[PDB]
Amino acid sequence: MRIHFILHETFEAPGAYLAWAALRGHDVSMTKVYRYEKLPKDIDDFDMLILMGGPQSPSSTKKEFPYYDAQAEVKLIQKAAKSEKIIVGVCLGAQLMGVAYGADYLHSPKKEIGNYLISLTEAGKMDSYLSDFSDDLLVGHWHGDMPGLPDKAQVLAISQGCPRQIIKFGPKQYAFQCHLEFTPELVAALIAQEDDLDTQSQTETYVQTAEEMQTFDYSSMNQALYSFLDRLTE
Repeated sequence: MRIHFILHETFEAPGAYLAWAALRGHDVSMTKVYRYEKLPKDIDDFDMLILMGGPQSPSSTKKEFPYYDAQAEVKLIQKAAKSEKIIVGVCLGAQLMGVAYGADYLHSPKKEIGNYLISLTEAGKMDSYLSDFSDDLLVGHWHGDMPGLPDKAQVLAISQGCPRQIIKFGPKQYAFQCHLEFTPELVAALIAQEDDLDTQSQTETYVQTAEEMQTFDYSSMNQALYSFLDRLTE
């Protein structure tokens, strides 16, 4: 019901997570750390915590991003977990969850930017909250890194480029390295930020073109996401 977002840049938007939260009638708050907004001090003001992506890494320094405090975000995840809050972390958000749960983050075998299949693991095929995901699904991607896997965490999905797409850290604490929340306008903003998506498009296996991404139809990923959030919170 009270859902709090942590946002790390204008181009790392909540997209469909926010839309879902609006349609289902939930009570949204946000922290826009890039606006030097202060992280919540109490886990008491929210029921669920969704941390979105970001150009930073979990180890980025305040000399690079003077408003960003990865340590504080990690502690906030741990406080939240320790009270059995629902948590979801996306790209950078998924990597801070890794750190919070005892594993440091890694570089991805392949970097991925565009819309690619992810594929359920065995553990994935057994997760209640993913019932509405076909075994293979085309979803969004925009990373170079991926999350640490602590021993108690399960991988629920992989792609060809990256072996850790979705991870279950806890009974109600999930991480998506990939982006199901994309829409054409979010993807517009990401393209505007990307230096040389052109060159990377041919030089690299798993980078698509501005045109490929921009024309793509995102309604199925949004919709798969909705089924996950609905199930996670029911």
